[PDB]
Amino acid sequence: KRVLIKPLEPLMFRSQGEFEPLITGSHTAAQSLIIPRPSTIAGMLGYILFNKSSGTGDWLSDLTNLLATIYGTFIETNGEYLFPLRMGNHLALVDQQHLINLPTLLEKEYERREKGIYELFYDKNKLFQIINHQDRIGISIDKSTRTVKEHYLYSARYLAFKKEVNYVIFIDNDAISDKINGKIVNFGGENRIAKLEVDDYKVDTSIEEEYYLALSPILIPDEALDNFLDNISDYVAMGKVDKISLGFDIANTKRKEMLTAILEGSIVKRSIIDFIKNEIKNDLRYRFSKYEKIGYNTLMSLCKLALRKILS
Amino acid sequence: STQREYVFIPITNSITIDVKITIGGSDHITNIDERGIHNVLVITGYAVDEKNGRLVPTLDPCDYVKGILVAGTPQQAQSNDFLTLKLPANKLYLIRKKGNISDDLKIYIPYSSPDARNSMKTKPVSISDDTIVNNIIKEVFDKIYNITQKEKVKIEKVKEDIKELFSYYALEQ
Amino acid sequence: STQREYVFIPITNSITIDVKITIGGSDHITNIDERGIHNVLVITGYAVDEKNGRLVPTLDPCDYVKGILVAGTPQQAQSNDFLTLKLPANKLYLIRKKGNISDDLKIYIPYSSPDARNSMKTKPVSISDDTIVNNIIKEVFDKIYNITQKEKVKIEKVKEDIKELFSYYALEQ
Amino acid sequence: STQREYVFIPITNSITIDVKITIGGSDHITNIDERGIHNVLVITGYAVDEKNGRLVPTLDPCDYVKGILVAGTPQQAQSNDFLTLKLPANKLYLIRKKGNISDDLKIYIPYSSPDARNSMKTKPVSISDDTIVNNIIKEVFDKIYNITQKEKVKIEKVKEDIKELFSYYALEQ
Amino acid sequence: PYYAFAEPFFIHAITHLHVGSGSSVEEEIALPFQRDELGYPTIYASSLKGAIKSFLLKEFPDKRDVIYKVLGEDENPEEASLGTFLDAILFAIPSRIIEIDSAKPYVWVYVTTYELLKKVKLYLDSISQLSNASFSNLKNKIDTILAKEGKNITLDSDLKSAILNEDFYVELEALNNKIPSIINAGVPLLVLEDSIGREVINRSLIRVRRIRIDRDKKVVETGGLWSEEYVPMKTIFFSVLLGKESKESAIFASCILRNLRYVILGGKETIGKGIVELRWVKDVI
Amino acid sequence: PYYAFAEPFFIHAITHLHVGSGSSVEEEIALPFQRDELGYPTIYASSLKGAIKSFLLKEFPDKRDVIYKVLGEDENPEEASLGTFLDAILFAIPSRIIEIDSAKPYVWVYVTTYELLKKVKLYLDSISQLSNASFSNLKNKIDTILAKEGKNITLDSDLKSAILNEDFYVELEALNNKIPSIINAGVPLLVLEDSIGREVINRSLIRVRRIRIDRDKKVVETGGLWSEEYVPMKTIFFSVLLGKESKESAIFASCILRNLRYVILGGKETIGKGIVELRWVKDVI
Repeated sequence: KRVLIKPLEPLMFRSQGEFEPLITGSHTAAQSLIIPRPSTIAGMLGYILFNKSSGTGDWLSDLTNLLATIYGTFIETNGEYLFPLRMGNHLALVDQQHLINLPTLLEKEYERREKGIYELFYDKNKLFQIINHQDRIGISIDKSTRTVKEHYLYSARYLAFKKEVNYVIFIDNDAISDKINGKIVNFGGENRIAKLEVDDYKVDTSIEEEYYLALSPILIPDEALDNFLDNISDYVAMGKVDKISLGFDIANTKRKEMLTAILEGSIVKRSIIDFIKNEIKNDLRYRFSKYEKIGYNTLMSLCKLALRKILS
Repeated sequence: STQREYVFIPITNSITIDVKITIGGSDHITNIDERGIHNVLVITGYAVDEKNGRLVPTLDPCDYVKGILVAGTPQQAQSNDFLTLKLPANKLYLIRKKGNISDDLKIYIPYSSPDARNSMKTKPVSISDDTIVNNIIKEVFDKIYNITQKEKVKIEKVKEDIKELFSYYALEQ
Repeated sequence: STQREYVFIPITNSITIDVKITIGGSDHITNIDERGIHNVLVITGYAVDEKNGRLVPTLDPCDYVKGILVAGTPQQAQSNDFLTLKLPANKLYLIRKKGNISDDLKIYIPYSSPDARNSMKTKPVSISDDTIVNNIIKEVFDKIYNITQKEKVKIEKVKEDIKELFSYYALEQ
Repeated sequence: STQREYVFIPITNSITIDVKITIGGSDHITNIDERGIHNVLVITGYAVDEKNGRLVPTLDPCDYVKGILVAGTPQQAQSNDFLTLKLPANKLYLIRKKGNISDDLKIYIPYSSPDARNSMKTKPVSISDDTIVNNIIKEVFDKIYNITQKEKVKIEKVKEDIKELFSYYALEQ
Repeated sequence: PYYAFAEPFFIHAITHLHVGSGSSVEEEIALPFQRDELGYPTIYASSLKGAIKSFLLKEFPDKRDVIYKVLGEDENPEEASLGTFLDAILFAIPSRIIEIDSAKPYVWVYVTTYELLKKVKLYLDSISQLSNASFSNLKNKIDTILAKEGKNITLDSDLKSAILNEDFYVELEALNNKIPSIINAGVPLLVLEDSIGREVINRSLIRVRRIRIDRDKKVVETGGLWSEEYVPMKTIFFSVLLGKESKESAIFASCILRNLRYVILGGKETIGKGIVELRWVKDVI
Repeated sequence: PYYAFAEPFFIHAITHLHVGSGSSVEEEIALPFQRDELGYPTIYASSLKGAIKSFLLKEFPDKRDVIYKVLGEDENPEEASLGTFLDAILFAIPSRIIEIDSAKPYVWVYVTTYELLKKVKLYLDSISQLSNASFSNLKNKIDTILAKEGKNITLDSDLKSAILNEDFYVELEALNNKIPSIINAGVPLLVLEDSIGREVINRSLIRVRRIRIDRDKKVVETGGLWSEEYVPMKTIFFSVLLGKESKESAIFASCILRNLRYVILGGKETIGKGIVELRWVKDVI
């Protein structure tokens, strides 16, 4: 039901020039997303269950034919459950104790809510107590000159963990949660390893609520983009929306797609669900059901741990 | 049936005489097992009256009161002003859930008057001066959690969660 | 000089009558000094056919077998089918190299027939069911090493290692 | 079913008359398709015996022989010293694979006895002396594979690639 | 699974080591070592794998294809790699000792901390599943030691007290049991607690000021003065080489891995900094 | 053959040599010698290389292209050097002696410890495994010594008791008086145990208070008082010169090294410090 992914070492999920809250000592040609986009966890699971029955497909039909509905993804220290929280180019990790009473902060007085925001992202934000952003420089060496091979100097910012951290995702059909338990895998990045460990931890799976939290990027069809980016206040209360590339398909070695989304950790209003459902009602809807199947459109109740997809 | 009793945890010595049933049955939902306190319930929209601190009703949700859940019925000297109700395992928000609940529970809450004679201008409480922590681990976690100084030698941990996990808004009035 | 005798270590009891020499000289490659069996050799690409399973040679590198290299000429009624040979002592796949080798040695191997009449679908075989091991301590380790049940007080050590140090692949057909 | 007989590719002229069948069936695994050679069967633990060229099974996992795979019955003077075996086409270590294999093949391997009279200090030998490459092409890549010099004009390529692709270990006795 | 076999191994610094990284944090060092996340030295899996590949591509030149397959290709990334090193975790550094109140006198001992032992645990745990050769004895040693977390414990009897690196005094609570030697060095092994183990280790790193001299007048050249940090001799790192079954990983462990034992890691090979010995922990315990 | 040629060589100090890492804070000696990772003195191969190189560049001005190929260009780097130096291990240090009973009475003697010989054995083993050069006889003469550890043995004499550095009474033990001498000198070699060997060696160094006097009034310049630290004459270090296969390296090892006896290591050369004879191991042993 619930899957634990503990990184066995620092690991990197490449990101295109997206994170600039951190006062970097030196530069680096590639940052690392804090929480792996659901494309990465999807593909990581698909890698284990891959056969030659694949055939043709837009990397996702074939992918969706392998697994259940992945729900979302969030941090997990010893006992604690950390959750992503973003206010616009400003990310944070916080526990449930501070999600439960956000709406008031999001609607309270000017200076009271400024205080609340400040102490959220600075004081109670447990990010820097978990994640250290170590930079690695890499080079290659021509066996002839036995010196650096010219033009080959890459710099990557890895994600180093100060304490035992897992990634918590929920799936179904334990018919696969058997062939997946206790398996180390090249969890997304340049040849990094993480361990899978599935347990049994039942959670709620449906709830209606005023405010929700986006544990995974909510994808925008771009037919709504025009008629959505004008009234954000109706849908999102706090977070960040921007173009993201889905990933990189291994089938035919190409960048996957691109579409505006709401990044992992973002306070959306219940006016989201009706919007998305009552905006796309055709082949678009089937495409986005394929999307959400691999953990894309996910909310989480700010009060108790309960998830829900959008189009289902 | 089934009954628990939430005991508020302020910085005040309002913990000595509010309990009579120290164990009663067999089961506590909160457990300090080699990782600190767990399964901690937080209540939003309430308050304190630290002069004989009992839970005061408010309407701000940012006000929180964190404490421990134990089993029983308090003192047989209540049920006239104490908030009594039954909530079956899901209308509670626990911190560090370790076990599960069997969907049946009546809750007893130390409740006081709405106090409509002075504004409840409220401010949190930071758990400092570990002397009070030294006394509060004994006052409740030794008169209910008698297993203290029987299995837990790592008292250095059972106090840090009291420095970091527990707080509440105080009315100071 | 000296001549060594390598025996396979299956889970099957095809081992009781395959050798004649317990010591012959005074030494063996595989030693046991209060730390387990060491200098064990692993034969790659060869498999067993346990019903008179000998070193059946496959062409798969992952296929292998593990065995004990002691000195000996088997029963002086064979070698019409054995891999009698002389290696320069380094081309071996020795595990737990504690002792150093004398640059040359003559070896006898129980070698089986190719038997080209069916698929050789091998299977990884692990030596479990310690009963079949507690006897192999007696069936091969006591019929050879008299120091056994003379010096070894940590029998659990020489018992736990064989389960995990020794493993092989078999046709099982 | 289909039977193949692996033939090694050394630098020496032990290659002319060793097999009775050139085609026999209608296909062979080793293909030469405008990119070089494919599906080269590599066998470890065996050594080359250039004088009467055959593959002596050694006990070193570092001794490998690299030759092409062709279907045929040996010279109708063999099955005495040819390692007749049947493998399911997935236990073969193939190099630069292009296509799939028939999921089972009966294989014939030129074998020599261990010759327990001289230590097997096997030594590596590569394919050099380009005219040796040429005359072997005239002995194998034209005799068993008439495909060359028929549609092939890219002979320099299938020369420079075999200049690296094939090697082995020889007994050097 | 696509990870069939594992291969833990220790990395014994024969000479000093320098696995560098550009001047980053410079606690008055111009060429620091590779930190872990906490501050301990470690060898990135990138450097480790690259150096091991470069070494094998010479001492086994004929098998260039097997090395290519198991450790990735150079210009043909049509196929991924089938082996993968984990970041080499620091396991035990040497340290000079002035042992007060002890029987067998020592001049140097090994030193680790519970943080490093937890990082080693993580590896050994996450590996034992596939590892048909379960290192139950070694992992049992490591999780027995970790029971005493919070005390300056020694994996011997006769220390009871010492002065490590001529600056830090420790009262070594012994081991209330007997534990076999993790390695074949008769030298003891102290497992200090943290924040005191950070000092004894931080002080056991050879920081060196270096210069460049004008070839013609035996005088320093301007701007030619920097500092470097080496990892001392006899230091021990820990790592695992993972792998997915390929029928050439079989030969890569049959011929290659069991054969090689010395490798050149890190930079400054001309200064003789980087000869290191690889000990596979499957033949020893 | 990662290294074509491998040349272990001893470093006999002809004068007091001072290769000194300019100290840190806690300058108990203002200018100390270069300390090993376990406290002993050593010559970091960086300075060893830059001293042997700046020398050869003068002595052989016609082969300034061979040198540059093996010891690396300096005016503009375009590739790596093919020659490496290993850090110089202290092999034996002189110590003044007061022998209680002895046939022929001595005044000084060579003192080594067991950790130093273990390091030398590590060097020899790694070098034998990285190259063709096997040093059978030296490895034998060293590990026959190491067979007797924990005892202050003496190599080629009958002493049984002495007072090294007039401060440390030592009770000796005869190995064989049959084992050939590693050094070639009538002076005995003592292999102390490192408990005592450490402070014996530490006493055998040379602290020297120096000053700077005003030429005007013949009185000490203010602030001009400090303390250096030399290693005495006759002390013997040990390093290896390694080389990767080439043709410039063949000339280097066959012409340059065969005429290399006296070099000037270290600093403070204007005063007597620095001169060094370096003897080649395979040459003498």
